[PDB]
Amino acid sequence: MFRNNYDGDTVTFSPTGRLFQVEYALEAIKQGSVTVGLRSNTHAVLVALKRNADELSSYQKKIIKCDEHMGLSLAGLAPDARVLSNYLRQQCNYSSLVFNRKLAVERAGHLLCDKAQKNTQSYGGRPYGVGLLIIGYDKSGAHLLEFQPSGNVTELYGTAIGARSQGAKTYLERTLDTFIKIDGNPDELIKAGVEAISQSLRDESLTVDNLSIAIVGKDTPFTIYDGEAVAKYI
Amino acid sequence: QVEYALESISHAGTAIGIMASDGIVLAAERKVTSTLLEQDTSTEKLYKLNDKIAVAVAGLTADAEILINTARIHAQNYLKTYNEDIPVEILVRRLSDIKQGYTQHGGLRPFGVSFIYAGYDDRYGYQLYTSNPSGNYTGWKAISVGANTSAAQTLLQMDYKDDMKVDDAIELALKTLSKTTDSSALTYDRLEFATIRKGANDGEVYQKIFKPQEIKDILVKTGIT
Amino acid sequence: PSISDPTTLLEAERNDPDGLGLPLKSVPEKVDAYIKKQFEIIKNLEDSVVGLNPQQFIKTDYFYRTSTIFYWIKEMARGPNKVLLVPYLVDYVLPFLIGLVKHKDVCALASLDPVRLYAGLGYMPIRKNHVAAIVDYVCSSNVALSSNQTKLQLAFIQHFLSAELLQLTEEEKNKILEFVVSNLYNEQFVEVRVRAASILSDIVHNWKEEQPLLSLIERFAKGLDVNKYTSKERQKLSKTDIKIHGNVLGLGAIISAFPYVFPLPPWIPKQLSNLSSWARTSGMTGQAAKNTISEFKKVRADTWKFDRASFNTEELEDLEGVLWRSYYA
Amino acid sequence: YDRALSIFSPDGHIFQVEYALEAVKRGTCAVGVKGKNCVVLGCERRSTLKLQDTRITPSKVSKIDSHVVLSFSGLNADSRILIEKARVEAQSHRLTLEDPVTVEYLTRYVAGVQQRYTQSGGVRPFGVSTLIAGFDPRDDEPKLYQTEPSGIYSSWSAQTIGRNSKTVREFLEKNYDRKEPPATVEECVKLTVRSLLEVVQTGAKNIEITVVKPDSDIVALSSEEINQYVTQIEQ
Amino acid sequence: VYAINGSKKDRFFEKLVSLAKAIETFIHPSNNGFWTKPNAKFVHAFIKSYHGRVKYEEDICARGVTNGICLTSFCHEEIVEIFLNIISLGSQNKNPDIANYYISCFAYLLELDPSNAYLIYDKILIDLYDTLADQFINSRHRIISSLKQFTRVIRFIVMDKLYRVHITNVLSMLVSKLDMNDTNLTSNLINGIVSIAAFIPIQDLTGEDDYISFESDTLPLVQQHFYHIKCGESSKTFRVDDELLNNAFKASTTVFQSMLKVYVEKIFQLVDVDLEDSLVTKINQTTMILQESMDDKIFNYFASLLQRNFWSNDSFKEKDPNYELVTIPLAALVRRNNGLSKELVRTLLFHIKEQIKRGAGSVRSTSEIQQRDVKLVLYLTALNDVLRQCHESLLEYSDELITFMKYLYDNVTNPPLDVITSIVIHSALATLCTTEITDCRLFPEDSKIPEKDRWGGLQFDPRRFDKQHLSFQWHVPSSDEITLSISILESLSEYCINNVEELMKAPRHDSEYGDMIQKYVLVMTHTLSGSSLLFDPDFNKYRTRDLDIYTCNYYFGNTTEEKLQNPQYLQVHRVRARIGHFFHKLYVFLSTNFENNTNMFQILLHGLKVWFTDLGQETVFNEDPNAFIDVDFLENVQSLSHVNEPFTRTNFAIRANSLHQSRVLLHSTNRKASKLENLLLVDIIQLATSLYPDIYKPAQGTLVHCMKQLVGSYGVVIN
Amino acid sequence: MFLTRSEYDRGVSTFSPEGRLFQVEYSLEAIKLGSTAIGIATKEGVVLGVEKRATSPLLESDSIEKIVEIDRHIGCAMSGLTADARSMIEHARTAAVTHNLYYDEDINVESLTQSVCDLALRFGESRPFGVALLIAGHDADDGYQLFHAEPSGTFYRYNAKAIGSGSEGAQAELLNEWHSSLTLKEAELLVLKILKQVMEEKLDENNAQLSCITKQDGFKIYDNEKTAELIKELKEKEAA
Repeated sequence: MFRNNYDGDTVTFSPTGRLFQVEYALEAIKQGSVTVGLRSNTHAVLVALKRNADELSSYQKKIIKCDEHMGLSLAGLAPDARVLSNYLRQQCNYSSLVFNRKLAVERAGHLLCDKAQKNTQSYGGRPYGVGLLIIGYDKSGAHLLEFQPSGNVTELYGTAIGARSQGAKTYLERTLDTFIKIDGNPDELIKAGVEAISQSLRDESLTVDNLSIAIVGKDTPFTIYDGEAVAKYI
Repeated sequence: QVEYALESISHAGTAIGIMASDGIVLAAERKVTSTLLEQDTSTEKLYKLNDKIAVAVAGLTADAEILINTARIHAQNYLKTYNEDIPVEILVRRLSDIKQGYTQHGGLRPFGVSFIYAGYDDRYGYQLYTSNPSGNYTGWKAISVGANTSAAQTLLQMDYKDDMKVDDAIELALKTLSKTTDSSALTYDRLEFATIRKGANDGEVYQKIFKPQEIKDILVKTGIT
Repeated sequence: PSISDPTTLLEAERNDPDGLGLPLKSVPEKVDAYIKKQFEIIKNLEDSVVGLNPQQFIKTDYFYRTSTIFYWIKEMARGPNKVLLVPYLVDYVLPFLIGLVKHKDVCALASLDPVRLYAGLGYMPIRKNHVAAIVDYVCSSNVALSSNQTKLQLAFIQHFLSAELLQLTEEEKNKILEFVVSNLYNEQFVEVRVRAASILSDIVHNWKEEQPLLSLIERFAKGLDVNKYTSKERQKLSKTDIKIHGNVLGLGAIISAFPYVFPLPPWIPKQLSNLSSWARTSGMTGQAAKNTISEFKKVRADTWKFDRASFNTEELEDLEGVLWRSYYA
Repeated sequence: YDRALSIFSPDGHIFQVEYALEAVKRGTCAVGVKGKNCVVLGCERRSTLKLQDTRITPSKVSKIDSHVVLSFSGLNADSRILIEKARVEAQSHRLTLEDPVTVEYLTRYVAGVQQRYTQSGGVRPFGVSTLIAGFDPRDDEPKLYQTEPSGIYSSWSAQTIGRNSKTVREFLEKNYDRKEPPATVEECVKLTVRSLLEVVQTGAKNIEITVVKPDSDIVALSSEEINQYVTQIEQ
Repeated sequence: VYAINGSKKDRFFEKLVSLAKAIETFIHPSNNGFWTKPNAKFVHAFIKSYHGRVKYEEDICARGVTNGICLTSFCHEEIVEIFLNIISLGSQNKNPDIANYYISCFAYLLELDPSNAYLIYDKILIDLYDTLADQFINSRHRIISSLKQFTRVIRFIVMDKLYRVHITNVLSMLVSKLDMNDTNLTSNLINGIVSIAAFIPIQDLTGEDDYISFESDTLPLVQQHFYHIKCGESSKTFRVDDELLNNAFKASTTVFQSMLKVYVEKIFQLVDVDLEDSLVTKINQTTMILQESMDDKIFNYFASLLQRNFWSNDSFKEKDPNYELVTIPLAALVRRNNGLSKELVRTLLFHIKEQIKRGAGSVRSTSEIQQRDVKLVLYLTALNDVLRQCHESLLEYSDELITFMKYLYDNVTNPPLDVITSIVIHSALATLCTTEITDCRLFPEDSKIPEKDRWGGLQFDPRRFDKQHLSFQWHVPSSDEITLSISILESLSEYCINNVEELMKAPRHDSEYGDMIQKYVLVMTHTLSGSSLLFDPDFNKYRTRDLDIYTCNYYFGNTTEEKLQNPQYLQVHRVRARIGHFFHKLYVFLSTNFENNTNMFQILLHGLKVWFTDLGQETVFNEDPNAFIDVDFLENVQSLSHVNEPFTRTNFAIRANSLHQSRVLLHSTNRKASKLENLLLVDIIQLATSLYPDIYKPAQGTLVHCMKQLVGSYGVVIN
Repeated sequence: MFLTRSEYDRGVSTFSPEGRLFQVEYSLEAIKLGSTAIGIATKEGVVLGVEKRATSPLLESDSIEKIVEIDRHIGCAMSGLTADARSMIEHARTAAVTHNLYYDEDINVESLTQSVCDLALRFGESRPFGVALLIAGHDADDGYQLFHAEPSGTFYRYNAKAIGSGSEGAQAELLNEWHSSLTLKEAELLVLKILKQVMEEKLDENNAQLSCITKQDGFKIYDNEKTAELIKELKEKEAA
């Protein structure tokens, strides 16, 4: 009954200045399970609800370590999160051996924007269909970034991405003055994130394997908790 | 999945090969063409491969001349390699395999041509063969390709005798063409003619690709005016 | 049909109660007994095969008779002969294909396609008298068929219903409805429920009155009302309970029967909001709900700009997470 | 009748070779049977046009090496390229490893070229099958194999690739038994004879049959021996 | 479609709703396959055949009593409720011929007058306002299908007191939206514009109501009505005073002079565009139908606007402009008003003299009109087109035109221009001897009184057939116009006769000698055509009670004594004998001196075709686009399948014109050859036997035309 | 029967308005159409079973093999043996031998599963590639493992998985029957029980092939005689 003429390729513009194929790639982020990130001045936290195919299945990986001081999460598409995350690992290793620095998390953001925008501009290719929440620590302090498949990245105190994220996002916006003052205490920042993700589970319930958590900042390397390690946060 | 290339050759004028008990006889007919298109050229019907082998062609000269030159190169290379000239069977198989490849490989097109390879070598004696776009080839006592193939093969079948002399094969080729001619008379300028025979008297292979006057002389032997 | 007079022909054409008349072609009574005697010989021979593997079966007289009668049915099912084959589709030809469908590896060693021949017989030139007998036979559960034997019968109701749509009477269509609805609750077989739901959508698409529809919606929605269960309870139920599974499959068949109605009926948003609570549950019941919502959204992507006015923000948000595939982390 | 809900293309994919496999049925009958101590291949001869020259016509049955033979149904032009590839590979093995090519390696390599002409996409598969048979070096077990345009290959106690080769296969299944096969070449030949005289597109020019025996004893039966083997009972 | 029962209908309609419920999913645009064409043709035939049954019943009912099997109002309402969604889906199809089947269904449903008809109008206005507001910008098929849907139903929207208030807002929005890049959208907008114009009078209906204005009267009733129906409510709920509604209608009509300025500005932009002969022809037809729909007040405005833009423009800069888009509109002005021609004909020939003195046509090329020749070609094609419509107004400036024609045949000799410049005599002589329609107006002469409620052009009003509505003035050649036609014909023909004989010494092949011969010969061919209505197929029979059925208007006589007793009759035939003997003399000259000159024998063969074929009739320039409205085009806009002649006055006028043109062409030209025809036939047979393709192909085409004209000619040709 | 098509169907590398790649979804459901394969993982071994097509008595052996060895430690099962299955297997074989000669150590089963998925993302060198695989093996880090490798170039680890003919009711009986406590014998009986139910109740050594991975023998396909005594052990154990 309708026939969009301007959404067939990533290189077409709509008569109104829209890149529909990049908007449909943002609609792909709302296909994956919820993830939350939040930060204070000393720490930054990711928390993710992991899905499975069946009760006999293992759980799908949501959180990836890119270096000892940063890593990300992946709502929407799983295989598009490994192409970006592999490149982000390469660029961290390269920054260590070429410059003797840890990659700055802002610098990592620009490198993702660069890689993503190229796919948005060229024929035959498709904009990424994955949303990354990147957390890290560097000389400027603790950081959280939201990467969007159009080629854009945003500095945030906290956010949520994936299916039914508006609940967690609305809780973070209401709780902001509280979780940004959680300094020198990592467990309360994890609990504030796990309470935020609990607002997106509409009737559902966390379990050791259905929940994954990660933290970075100050004296703490990037660590991932899932399985029995999340038992004290349920 | 090549039958359109076999349709292509059916229009392309006519070539007759007839094998005697003591030789072979190639005849072919040039299509009538524009007054100003040049005739004195390299693109004809009856070509050659070596002093023992000749070909007549149906289908386009642009596909013929590449294979004719490949055959000349391969025959020169064989004579250079062994100091005894290439067998007719190895020439037609070598040319049958090149042609098969360009038909099965979808990065290439089937050669729209079909040559009648006449020859002599001592492993099998005089050898008359036909090859076509599919890359298959067959040995014959007589054969024809191109225009009027069907009508010519009936007249070949009802007159051909296994014991016949080369001179009887001259008559049979000329009389077949004068039976199945598209023009209501036959003339030396439309006719290309060749023979492969046992020397002047001694053991050598003697080709003749006939000049226009020798063609006039065999036409006035054979009662075609 | 060689009649002695044109006037006797006309009187026999008049004498049909429906309004039609003496069929174009019919098998004489000696040939009739012969054709039927071939199927009875096959039935008596069934005890000669009961113990044995496919290669031995392929050596039997019963297989040779079965192969000959298979080929005879297949030639009769082409061209002019279907009118001489329709009458036998109650106790001879159509039943010979349900038995032969059970011998899967014999139908691989021999090139026999009883599944394809049977489903294709749904498009035969059947007539009023034969429609009722076909419906009564097809709607009889009492044969105790296996998962695919009763799923080939289900597939034969889909092609027949679409061949005889606008011929089938309301009692015949009600027998077809209650048969496919009884198969939504099939206690042995998971895929027979899923195949029956697809034919309920097919029945429900051709309903033009709201009282039948609101009654079906209540039959299915009554047995899945989301407030009655705890979360872990609703989850363990969705791995185990055939009635809620059949209810969720049935409610989804009704919603799938409405692909393109432009001003979205207000009952669709409401019933989707009951299925979306089941879509969060992982088991056999949760897949049916996820699949319903996904297929709805796929056909509504053309008009979603206008359809999303018919839902709340909470209701739209509850349609989001349905597409559980390996590559959507 | 897999329309279902008027569904089309729900898998989004296709794979197809079978146009080539149909030509492999159209073509001349080719049948092979093991004995206890032999393998016999027999192949149908095509009727020859009035003006052909027979002196140079290939035997259809084709030696690759003194212990190994190949025969085929399918396109003759394609079959030459496989026979030529099998002959250069057999010479290449025999040179480079100082021992004759094993029958299964030859079949694995012939299957290797039919696999590559399936996989590469820029070419069609060869319109032909192979009947590869013989004996390994220093062995007297008879060995008999097929390849198909798909690049699938298989081992057979008897086999027949042709248009009317479904009734040959039924006659072979009716009379062959792997508990007690036709032992002597006499029985083995007479059974490929009975196969070929049933359903081949026969005439006054009929069938070419070749016995292979162990230790490179490869022999085409004479046009008299294929007639001497016509021993009958009729009523 | 003949099984329904008007008084027992419910079980039939219950089956028909169940058919539509089964079918709906096979009609939806994303579901294409083998069923699409079956369904589109089924839905069209069902609605069309139901309409034909209703009109058969309405005709029987009007001479007596309703039988009770007859379809009632309730059946027409059921047909809309069943099929409206089927038509709404099938009109969005990816195949455009499929979509046209469903779009033509709206017209049958709306002619049934169901109480449901508001559903169809509301559907079409909402889509149309959403396209013109660019709400479907991403979705091209909506724009095209909505324009097609509206185009189909304008003639019914125009008749309804509520929906008629929208039409000049739509006409204004359509005209503003004409593109120079989107020839497909422009074609569909031009379909809308011509459909509005054919039914509506382009007239201001405001009396002394000076307080009302399009904005604040029409628009406030088009913003309230559109907002009401867009928020899901129906037109049946929309209540307003008849007084606010009639003020909104009267104020709708005051906007027409603004629309026409934008239209002329789009017409002068379209001159620069790479269009197609069919779209150019359609754009001319809509410009002429706009003009025939104007009152004299709006026409007198439009004429000055067009004439002003024709002199003051930036619009002929491209290689090969669409001159017709401006020059056919000027010729159409002069068909409506002869009083415009004297100034427009003296301003054109002044500008031709200016361009010829400034050097246009001084540089030779056979293949092209050069960039410096473009303005000369504009003013000459404008002159050719205007002169064709001058009639009795040529009598004021006849001598000035004849001395200008001589100047033009002295001064310009570029071979591409000789054809354009020789059409000047054809147009002059042709307008002096032709009988044809002058007046095609929607309403005559600013006259009669059919009320101000005539948004429809009487199409359905039973008073369309009236003698005081269909009293067309026509054009009947005067005796002064006939004394001028003969003076032009013998002056120019004798002129070129003394030019080519003073220059027939075969001096050399100058490449400019050949062009002067070709020119004076082309002028001799443009005088035979044009003056052709004066000639007579029978002249040779009447040497030194015969019955015609197809008797056209001749100005010499219908009986042989009536025409022999006029000396003007002999004189006309005498000139055609003198021209015919000249082509035989020219043939022996070009045969003896200029063999192989293909262009000179081609021009001679076209002259011989005209001399053989154009007796009492004209069969070249007969079927190219001209400044009359196209009978096949207006009949496609106005024809209804089961309605008797649902036509406006323009269409009745051009149908009476087409009857006259049919009576002229159906007159026999077969004759017994005259010694000069035998001589020229034998010259044509030798040219058909020529060995240059470019001579023999035209000469064989001329030979087959000659064999239709002469009895026994096959025997002569084969001999 | 009605029609439910969409304007974004058959869109290659193209997102629909929902963010869906329908080509990879379509490829991922064609896994329902092939021959049935079943995997059971236990603390004692991984068992792979497949339905075999019936063959002529004259067929002595064939190179159709739906269960294949990748390495001593790793075995694999298909529902179809297209050219793409062959391509994935000979890539997995070349990946195993290259890791062996680089680290002097056996490839982890996850890392080999990842490698065949990377081949499907590369398309050899948003398209799907090839066919569903069950991949079974043992390594010293993550023990006995069973993976479903998918035409999408993505995968999951399962405790038990069915693919091919029978999908809804095939995995329904496996999740009902699987224990952490299964012995290897009990897992073999369970794959034979499942195979019997999907095959419309037929079971011979001529239509069921079994294999297992253990540390001690590695990957082995069972002889017809070994599967025949296992089928008799099923036939008596259900009748008891």
